[PDB]
Parts: sequence; C-alpha cells; structure tokens
Amino acid sequence: VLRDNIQGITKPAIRRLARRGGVKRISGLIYEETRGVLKVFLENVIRDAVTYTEHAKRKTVTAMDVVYALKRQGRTLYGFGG
Amino acid sequence: KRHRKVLRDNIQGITKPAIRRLARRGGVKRISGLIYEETRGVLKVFLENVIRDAVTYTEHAKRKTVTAMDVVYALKRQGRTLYGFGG
Amino acid sequence: AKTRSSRAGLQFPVGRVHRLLRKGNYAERVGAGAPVYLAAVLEYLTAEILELAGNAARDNKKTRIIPRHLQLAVRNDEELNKLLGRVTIAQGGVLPNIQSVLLPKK
Amino acid sequence: AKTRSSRAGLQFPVGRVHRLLRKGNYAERVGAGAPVYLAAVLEYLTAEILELAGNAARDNKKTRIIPRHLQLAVRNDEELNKLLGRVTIAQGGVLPNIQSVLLPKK
Amino acid sequence: KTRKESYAIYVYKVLKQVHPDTGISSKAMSIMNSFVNDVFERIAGEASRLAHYNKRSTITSREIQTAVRLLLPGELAKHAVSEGTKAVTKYTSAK
Amino acid sequence: KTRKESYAIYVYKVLKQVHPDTGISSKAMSIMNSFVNDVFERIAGEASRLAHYNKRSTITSREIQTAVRLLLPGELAKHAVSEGTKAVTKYTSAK
Amino acid sequence: PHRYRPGTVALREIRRYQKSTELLIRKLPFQRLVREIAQDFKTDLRFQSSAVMALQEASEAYLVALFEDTNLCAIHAKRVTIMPKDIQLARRIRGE
Amino acid sequence: PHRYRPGTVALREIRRYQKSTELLIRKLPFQRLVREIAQDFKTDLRFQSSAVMALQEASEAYLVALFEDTNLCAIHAKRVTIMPKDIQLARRIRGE
DNA sequence: ATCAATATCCACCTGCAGATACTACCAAAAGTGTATTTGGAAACTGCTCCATCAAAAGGCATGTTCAGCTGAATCAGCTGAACATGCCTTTTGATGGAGCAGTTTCCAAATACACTTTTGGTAGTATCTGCAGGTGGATATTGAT
DNA sequence: ATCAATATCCACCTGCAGATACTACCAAAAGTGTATTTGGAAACTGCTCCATCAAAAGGCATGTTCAGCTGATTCAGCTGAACATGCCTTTTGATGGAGCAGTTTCCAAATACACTTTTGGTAGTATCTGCAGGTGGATATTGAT
Ligand SMILES: [Mg+2]
Repeated sequence: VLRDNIQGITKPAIRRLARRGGVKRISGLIYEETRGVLKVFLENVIRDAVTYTEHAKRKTVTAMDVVYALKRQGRTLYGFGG
Repeated sequence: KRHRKVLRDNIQGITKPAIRRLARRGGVKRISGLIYEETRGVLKVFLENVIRDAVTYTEHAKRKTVTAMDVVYALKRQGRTLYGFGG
Repeated sequence: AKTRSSRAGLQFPVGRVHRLLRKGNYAERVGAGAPVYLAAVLEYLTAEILELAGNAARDNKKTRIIPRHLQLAVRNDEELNKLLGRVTIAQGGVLPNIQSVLLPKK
Repeated sequence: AKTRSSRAGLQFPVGRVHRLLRKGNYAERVGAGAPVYLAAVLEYLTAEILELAGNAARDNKKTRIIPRHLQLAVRNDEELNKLLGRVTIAQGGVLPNIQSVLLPKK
Repeated sequence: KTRKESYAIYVYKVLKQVHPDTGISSKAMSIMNSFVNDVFERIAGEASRLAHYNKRSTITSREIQTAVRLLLPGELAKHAVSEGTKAVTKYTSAK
Repeated sequence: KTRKESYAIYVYKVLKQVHPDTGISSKAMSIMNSFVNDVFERIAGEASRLAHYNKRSTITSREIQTAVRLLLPGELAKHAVSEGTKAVTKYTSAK
Repeated sequence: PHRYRPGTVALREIRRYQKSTELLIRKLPFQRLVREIAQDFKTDLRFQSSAVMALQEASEAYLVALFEDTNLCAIHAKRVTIMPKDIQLARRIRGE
Repeated sequence: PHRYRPGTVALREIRRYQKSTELLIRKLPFQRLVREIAQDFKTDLRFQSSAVMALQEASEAYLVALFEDTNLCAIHAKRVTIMPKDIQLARRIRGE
C-alpha cells in the first residue's frame, strides 16, 4: 500500500504531541495543517544543515551540521554536541 | 550645580490621544477603556529593558552621557535593530 | 596605480571592506578574494534596495528618496522584508493596511 | 607550581578557558583576570543548575540526574528559564500544566 | 578631529547607476549606511563561525559565499552569489 | 584517535560539591557540556563586541563583568558577578 | 447639527496615520519618561538628543507592531474592539 | 459495556504525556520524511543517526510548544477545540 | 434617490533649509614591491558507523455511535466614539559650561618565545549498580442506576 | 448515594545496559622563566553639544449624548471522542564497506614591512532646488431622509 512520507506523520502521533501540549479537543482539519507546518520547519533547518555539510565538502549530514542550523534558526538544542 | 526638578508620574505623559494615534497607525478601529493603562505598563517594561542595557554600555565606557550608539547597541542586543542613528 | 575595486569592476570599496574584515577579528587570516566577494554582495544588495525605493519615490511623485521609500521598498518585497525581519527603519511608517471586518456596510 | 583554578578556588579550568578565549577570535588580546572571572561564572551557573536538578531527581525518588531533571530545574526557575528561554533540552519534556477551562465541571 | 567613514559616496554612485535623476536625503542615506554595516556584520559573522566550525583560520571568498547562502533568502542569495563570483573571477584575472 | 575536550570532569567535581551522593546520565552530562559552551559563547561574544565598541584591543574582566550584567537576569547576574570578582581577588591575593 | 457615525472618524484616522511617518507621542513628555526611568538606574545621567530620539523611534515602532498583533487577536475572538487580554495574548505568544 | 465520556480520556492522555519525554513520532516515518526533504537540496546524502535524532527532538519540541500557543488561541476565542486558524494566528504572531 | 455639510483633493505658488558644489588641504588610507611564514588542498588510508536486510515485535486505519461543543440568532445593557468646550504645556530658538574627546607621556601588563611538568583523554578491561520493567493486590476515579 | 468496571498507584524482585573505576600512557595543553612589545590609564585642554531658559504656538481633558458592539442566552446540528475490529509497518540486530577523519607532504598564498601615491573626509564659503506649508477652488464621501 503506497502512501506519501508526510502522511507517515500519523493522526495519533500528531494527537500525542497536542496532548503533551495540553490540547484537549482537536478539529479534524488540524492534522493536515500540522503536516504543512512541520514540513516548513524541516525544510528550513535541513536547507541550512546541508548548506553546512556541502560547505564541508562532505556527503554526510553530521549532528553538528544540524545543531548549528538550529542555532541559527534560533532553535538551539542542547545534547547532541556543540 | 543647583537643583533639578523631581521627576515622577511621567508615564502619564503618554496620554490617551497619543496611545490612540499609535493604535490607528497599528490599524486599530475600536479601543476598550482599559487599554490605555495596559499600554503604559507595556511601554514602561519596554523602556526599562532598553535603557538598562544602554546605561550599562554608558557606564562601561565610563561616561555620564548616554549616546545614540549606546541605545543602538542596546536595541540590537534585544533583537530590535534600529537603522538611522549610527546603526 | 589601480584600485582593487576597479580591478574587480565594483563601485564598492574593496580596500575598506578588507581593512574592516581584519579589524573586526572574524578570523586569523583574511584571504585576498574575501573582501572582493563581500564588497560585491554588499554593492548588489544596496543596488537592489535603491532600485525599489527609487520606484517608490517615483510612485509618490518625488525626486528624493526619504526613509518612507525605503520602508515601502522593503515591506512590499517578500525577500528584503525577510532580510529585514527584525529591523526598524527610522521614520519609516507602516504599509497602509486595514482589515476586512473593519470596513463599513458588508 | 600550582594551577590557576586552585590559585582562585575553582574546579573549572582557567588555563583552558584562557586558551578558548584566544583561539576564539574575540579580541587581539586577553587579560590575566578574564579567564578567571569567566571560569568562575561558568562554575557558578553549573552549580546553580545541578543544585536544582539534584533536588528534582530527589523529588522523584532518583539519584541519577537525567535530562528531565534538568528540564524541570530550568523551567520551574524563573531566571534560568529566561536565560535558556530559547534553548531546547533534549529528552526533557514539558512541565505538567493544564489550562483550567479544560478541567471538567467540578 | 578624527574622521568618520561611511559608504555614502558608494551608495550615491550606485543610486546614479540605477536611478540617474533621483536623489537621496541624508536621513535615508544614514539608513542606507546602517544597512550596509548591518549586512556586513551579519555576513562576516556567519563566516567567522563557518571558519571556526571547520577548524580553518582563514576567511576566504568561499566562506563569504556560504555565509551569503545561509543569510540571504532565495532570489537575493542566487543573485548575490552571481555578482560575487563575477567580481572574484574578474579580479583574479586582473592579476 | 583525536582528543575530545569537554567540561564533563569539572561539571562532575562541581556536582560532587553540591550533591555528593548524586550521579548524572551520559545525556544529562552532554546537556551540561552544551550549556557551558553556550554560556561561554554568549558571554565571550558580548565582551567581544564591548571591546570593539570602545576601540580596545583587550578583553579584561571588566568586559567579562559588563557582559555578564547584559546577559543574565537580575539575580543570576548579581551572584555571578560576586562569584567572578571573588575568584579574581583570590587569584590576585596569590603569589 | 452634523454627526459622523461611530467608526467613521476612526477609519479616517487609520488612513491618516498609516499614511504618515511623524512620531505620534509628544517629544517632551516622552523625554521625561526616559529620564525618569533612566534616573532610577543611575543618577546624574545626560542624553544625546539623538539618544532620546532613537529611543522614541524604537518605542513607537514596538507599540504599533504590538497593536497590529493585538488587533488580530481581537479579530480572532470575533470582536473589533481591542482589550487587554488581546495585548496580553500577543505578548505571551511572542514570548514577552 | 462501559464508556468514558468525551474528554475524560483526552485528559488522561495529557497527564500521561506531560509526564513523559519519549518521542511521539515513530522514528522510521520520521527518518524518511527527512531524507525526502533533504533530497530537494542535495541528491544522495547520508545522515548520521544522531543528526536525524537531533532533527526529531528539535521538531517535536517545536510542535508541542506550537500546540500550547495554538491552544491559547483556541481558548482566546472562547473555544476548547483547536482549529487551523488558531495555528495560523500563533504563527503569524510569532513571525513565521 | 435627494441634499448638504464636511472631508479630500490637487494645482499653483513663495521661502528656505536641505542638498549639491568647489576649492583648498592632508592625514590616513591604500597601493606597491621584495622578504619570509605557513594553512590547508592534495595525496594517501585506517576504521568507524551508516546503509541495509531479515527476524521479531505491536500498533495504527476504519467504521459505528452519539455526547457535547461550536456557531447562529436574538438581544438588552452599557461602553466607547464623536464632538463642543475651556484652556495650558509643548516646541523652538538663543546662550554659558560640563564633559567628551583628542592629544601625549609612559609603565604595568600582555605576548613571545622556549623548556619542564602534568593532566585529561582514551581505551582496554575490569567491575559495579539504579532503575526499568515486570509482578500482585491495594486503592483511586469515573459513570451508570 | 453503590456498584462495578477500569485506571492508577505503591511495595517488592532483578538483569543488565549504563555508569563507575583504573592505569597504561602519553601527547598536548598548561605552567614557568626572561626578553620584548604596546595598550590604554593619567594629566591637560580644545571644543562640542547638552541643559536650561524665555518666547510663541497649538492639542488635551472633560462632560455629554447615544450608536452599536459585546456578551449572555438559547439551541439545533454536525463533528470529533470513544471504542470496537483484525490487520502491515516499524523496530531491533547483525554485517561488509563507504567515507570521514588521521597524517604527512610542499607550495600558492598569507602575513610582515617599508616607501610612494591616492582618496575620502572636512572645512570654509558657495549658489542651487525639491518640496513642505500655504492658498483657494474643484469634486467625493457621508448620513439625514
Ligand atoms: Mg526616580
């Protein structure tokens, strides 16, 4: 059964995040909207992450690449180096 | 040196008319009565933050005079970069 | 004698941009093409914003660019707007914009 | 011969800090007292965090600090929260909080 | 009596290239001077960290280039890289 | 093969000073390392800028102090500053 | 006797104020507020005129941007009237 | 033949998940979405395991925090059901 | 519509202060030409750890059922806009003096070696334990009646 | 209320993945000793622009009057939560090898320095000009009706 990767981010999973976010009741239109939102997040981060990679003349995205991308997106993440 | 008049309650100098003009430029049509005091409070916090950093730059440069550069640096620190003053 | 700017076909000062890269301690050494590239880039960006502000001066029947024109320029333009997402143009004003629901009748 | 850290009463490595300053391109020159002051400050902030994650590990019948403990220590502390307000602690979760309006009719 | 530097003359040149009959007020100019400076710092700074990340002690035209790519959005990035490469090329060949 | 420098050991010592019967996971240590690096950078960066503003070639403890004041919320700054000043004195009152 | 309907002068004002760039707070009043607040931090300070001026530009820009956000917040809640819970909501979301 | 009322379970879920820190997206689907997206910038790329882990912690934290704000926008509207408009409003006010 | 009061517009019209000019100058750039040092691409390669496949492990997808939440409609109270009225405080232009900023002197403190002493990182290997994941029955929370 | 169905919680057992421990060990920071360089506090002072003041030119504070907006009330419908049912995707683990990362090499390109030349800023004194602010006179919007 073929199915887009983005649809791999499932209603329950989305629902689980909302729950951790303290969300009680969820319009069924949310799930698509959330997928749009996560795509743009990843798009933004990976672009920069890669731009680092590429700059290093590498073929592998190191965690550092990601950590540095997040940092400049203003989404600093502790724990994976840096 | 001889006297300088005590400064108090100057937040009230941000009058209702002016707050309302700012709100117009901000595209606001109707304004609840309570807004004016909220805005005064909100501005005050804004200014305390900026001036605190500006004054820190001033003291550090061992000066008695707060300079545009002092303010400009302070706004940058707070991610409110300002063009037009030496920025 | 020929300026590094003229060697590079740039209006922007490559000497300066070099001097400035050194003095700001961004790294131990600053390569020879570094100021060239960056002076170009700056020159470009300024051309691009001079261009659109010029237009805005024109649309308001004015010969001289004032801050409102850079504001109009920048805020009417997806990309410059983003580049200056966290920047305040003194005396800029805002884009004329009023929300639907706030208009009279229906 | 004695270390600068001990010369100062510190666990944090002055010499290291000193090195990291120079090889970091912050200025041409780095004074003698700078690595000390800095290292003192980094020690202090480390103390303050461990202090509180320490308690938070205890308060949950544990004796190993995991990330969650740090997350609780930070987000329950108003100033640490501000200072790390734009930082994500990996595997830290969120604070237990439910908006009251969502609570059932009591 | 120390002099204060500014990009005013160069800004004025480029304004003449794009809009020959158009003026710039000194306030607007100050704003322009701010913008060059701001963009200068932003790019140079992105480049500084780039070099450091890669344990390289030199900022070359290649570090500027990536910095530009990280910093600027889409079509401005593309165009800026062009203009930047074009000038290096022409400068290298001039010597 | 290469060396992998980290504040892990010092974090530990301090931990032991404060919570002698308490341990810390691999990942919690990583976070703590990230945090010291982060704070190191923020402070060092701010002091960097301070010198440049004042056309000074050197980063002294005066700059570290002012930096700390700018970076840290009210009380956290207060403590940090005393902690810093102390460590400097204790080092100067040492042969 | 003539009378414009409530809202109609408001829109006049909006058009007027979005069209211009002049500072909207009075200079002197604003300056004393800066001096009050500064004075409470350090006494015997002086200000370059342009420092106050910078402060004023920075502040009116901050407030206006906050009034757009506030406005959207009122309109989300199906009102046309801004009230403090809108301002308060905008500031939390922003993270202030 | 027993049935929990609408909402009761929802909370139970909340307390449980606010209690925990496990990632809530399933690692594989996530990893593919990364690689799919990554491809758009460079072809044939290899990802460190921890890099893909970084992106997950990053992403989920971001969405959970987004949901809190979304939630507050719903509650601002005098609702308890979050809807796309709530998200759009959160995002607009954050500056995204 | 029909009318009128008020706002909006714009086109022409001096007054000037803001911009553009030029000449004369000079300090500090910036360029230029050997002299000497090294950061890093290039070439060569050991070894992680990343891709990938195969065995084992449970959740997510769908459909049926209805509780209760959202939004529409109605509405009355009362809040916020518009505007007249009374009148004071902000703005703006001119005049000594504080302080900032430009010298210049110089020593206390930083950099530059170089050479000795250790510490912190790896790792190899051994050794230890905190807790995660069960269990069991005890108790707590929700909802039907 | 109670009853019972389901959820949570707290006492106890234990295997092992994760964390502690050790010592070889050994390069590489870090400390120490002496020679060399320079940065920026000090004492002095020119000069700007800040604080302060009187003159004159607009905008705020306040009360009144009511349009119309907010929020309360009611409510009918669809929409999302809960939960049944089997059913396919993810997770976990072992296994060559791709490529990052270690290492030595030597040269294009860097810093360093000294002298020559050019340019960009200012300053004193210049005449030029876009346009803000005013006028009056033509047209549009608004709200009573
Ligand atoms: Mg006071």
